[PDB]
Amino acid sequence: KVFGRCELAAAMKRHGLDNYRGYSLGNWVCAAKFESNFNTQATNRNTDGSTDYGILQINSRWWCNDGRTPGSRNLCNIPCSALLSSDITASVNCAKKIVSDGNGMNAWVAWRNRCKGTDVQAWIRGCRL
Ligand SMILES: [Cl-]
Ligand code: NA
Repeated sequence: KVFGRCELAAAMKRHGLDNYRGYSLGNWVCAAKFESNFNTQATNRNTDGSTDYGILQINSRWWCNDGRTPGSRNLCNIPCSALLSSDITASVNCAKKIVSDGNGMNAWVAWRNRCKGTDVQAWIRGCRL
């Protein structure tokens, strides 16, 4: 599923991301935009052989199991494929664990490089929330 901006803002809000560990909703929408262009089915491979999955590009090296990342961890206890669902629940729940691990949203490179320090509220402007 390719989410619209406000559609996604509302789904994330419903799933408890607004102000989760101090990150306003705009932060999450912005990250999703630049990580996956709002596409739940996004996948990208990394040099180390790991793969990033879903709307928030969660990495198989530590968070999910894809059966092809030797030596990896599965800290969200889920198959990576679950992160590709049109239902963002698994992605959100795992993201909550990631953002809570000490490094905040810096775990998401696109967030750090394209959202951090910007006017992220612009991403939810005009949306009915
Ligand atoms: Cl933080
Ligand atoms: Na893994």
